[PDB]
Amino acid sequence: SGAKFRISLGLPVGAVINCADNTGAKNLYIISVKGIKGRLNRLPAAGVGDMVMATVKKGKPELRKKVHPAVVIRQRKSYRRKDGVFLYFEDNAGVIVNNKGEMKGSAITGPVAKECADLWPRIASNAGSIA
Amino acid sequence: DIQTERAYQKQPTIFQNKKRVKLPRYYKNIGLGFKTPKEAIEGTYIDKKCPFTGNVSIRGRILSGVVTKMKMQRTIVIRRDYLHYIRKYNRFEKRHKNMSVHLSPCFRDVQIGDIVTVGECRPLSKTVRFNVLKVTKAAGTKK
Amino acid sequence: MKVELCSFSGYKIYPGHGRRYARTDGKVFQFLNAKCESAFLSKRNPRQINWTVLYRRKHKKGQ
Amino acid sequence: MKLNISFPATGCQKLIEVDDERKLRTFYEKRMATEVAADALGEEWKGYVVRISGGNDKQG
RNA sequence: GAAACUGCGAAUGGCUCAUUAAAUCAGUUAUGGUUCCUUUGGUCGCUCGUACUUGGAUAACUGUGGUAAUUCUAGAGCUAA
RNA sequence: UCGCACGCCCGGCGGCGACGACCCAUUCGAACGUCUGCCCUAUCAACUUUCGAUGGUAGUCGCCGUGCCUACCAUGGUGACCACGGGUGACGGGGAAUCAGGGUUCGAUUCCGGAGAGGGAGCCUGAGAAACGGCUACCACAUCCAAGGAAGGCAGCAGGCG
RNA sequence: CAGCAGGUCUCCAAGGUGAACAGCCUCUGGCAUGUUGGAACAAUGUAGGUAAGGGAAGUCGGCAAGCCGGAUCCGUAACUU
Repeated sequence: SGAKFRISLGLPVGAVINCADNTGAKNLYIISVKGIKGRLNRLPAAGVGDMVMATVKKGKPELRKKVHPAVVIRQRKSYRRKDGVFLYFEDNAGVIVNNKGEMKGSAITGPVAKECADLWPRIASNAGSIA
Repeated sequence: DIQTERAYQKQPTIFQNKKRVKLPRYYKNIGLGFKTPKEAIEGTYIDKKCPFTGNVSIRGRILSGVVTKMKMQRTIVIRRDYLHYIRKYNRFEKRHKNMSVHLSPCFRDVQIGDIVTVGECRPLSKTVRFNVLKVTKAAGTKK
Repeated sequence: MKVELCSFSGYKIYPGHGRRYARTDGKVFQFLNAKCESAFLSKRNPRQINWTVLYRRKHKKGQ
Repeated sequence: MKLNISFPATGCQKLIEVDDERKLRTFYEKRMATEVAADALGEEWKGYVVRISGGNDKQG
């Protein structure tokens, strides 16, 4: 039902993004993006609303030293919405999620982009503000 | 000479600005049979925290003490050696509760070792609630 | 078609132009170009900037 | 969109729903206590000057 | 006499001891350095300048409902302190 | 302002109250103050001080007195009569148990005084709250949901889980 | 092997900024830009720079480039001869 409508993506592999939820994690080390086929010497990048593979560097130790799936909810790179507005959220943020789309946490600090809400309806449930 | 502070220094009761042709002074007795010193009347100073020429009254308790420090301006530190009996070990313990009392410059020749009776009043600062009432001379040492 | 007023300068922003900015605590600011964008990100008060509409509402200029 | 009109001289009121955005162009972008020429509301509403006061949204 | 407008109480009581080592707390004291709901004892024609009672607003009620959801709320007609 | 009996003269004079009131005293208090009394620790000996720590002058707030707070003056104030710091399976007291006596241990538990309703921070009304079976935010938790939003604080009464 | 960016021992040393005989600008003094000029501003070059987002994921290797940098007031650990 809901398509992607490709946006500007600027978070490659190796970026550390802050945790905007209540799982106790602080940052998320991006290790790979789920869904990218790849290209020779092209780093897999992620925009807002993509299921991404992350890893906690500092924070709660029971979440560290293992691999967690994540969904990016905020980004620094200005991307173009289909009506023609360029949006950025002064930070790069992501949440810890499983493969089905269920949050480990329960609350979201900061806004969530509009295209992140409709592909992931459960993320929009705990989002305090949209767009 | 005098009135080196920021505002005009005078007793709030007195008034000398009426039309003319020595400054008047107001004082008060303290009660409980303590006399009023001579220089608190004779002098030209003011002090709002003095129980003789200031807006403060001695009430509650009257105790005594011995002076040990005077390195402040217009107040001193006293020593209060009191004995407490211990019911278990039937002997006495040497304890003191030293605290500062406000010494007005009504008294001039105040030395170390002088027994000074002191009176409870309203709190004038963070921890002082006492003023010097009258000063007795030390054991000898007139010179 | 919703033309909407710029957050820093105060000029009307047509739907095809401008830039959208939303800070972390949740409020959204609008910039017509990077000229207005660069000033707001560095804590510049528009009331001290001569060419904005709020300067003219503060100095009672024009009209 | 519904129009809960009211008439203070007699005290009567009725609810009328309008399914045309072209019908409602003269009402849009108006504040509290604004005289709006309601002569475009229909054939039999001629010369009616109505005052807009607002109501509830789609959530209540 | 339902309900509603208006006063008082809901800062009482019950529970627990997380916190706290001259701090709480316990005994003598002072507000001559301040307040005080209610109750009681009093001043309440002391002032020198339409009163046979002034004014206009509302809840309840009639009617429209909006919402998925609430001890949510408004528009029109009022009316009393 | 309202309610109940009801009267005197030839329209004018009077009763019993309720309720709330400008102010002074009463009561319940509240808070500020004095002296005295507290477990252990030197493998805590020097502590504190322009980031008021100690006094004065003059101000602000306050219910008033005060570095409670503000600008300037003095660098003082305390400690071997144990200060400062740390821990305390420490709310304290009246008291309870064992006891010849001397004590020891316990004391959250029906009385008194202090604190609090998960955590601090802030607050209207109300005399009286920084209340929480009152609010405003955040944090941790956490309910419904139609996904737009709303809504909660049993260290109360019973009761349920760990 | 030359009118060769190489090498070759010494005297004097203005003003400003600035700790300084450091770097930069100016005066006295010296010169025509160093074996030639004109026209365009293609690629690839050499020497300088700038880059939205990420920040070493590049590479044998943080190579290169980049960050800090002066002064004043604080403050300054492990170890130790």
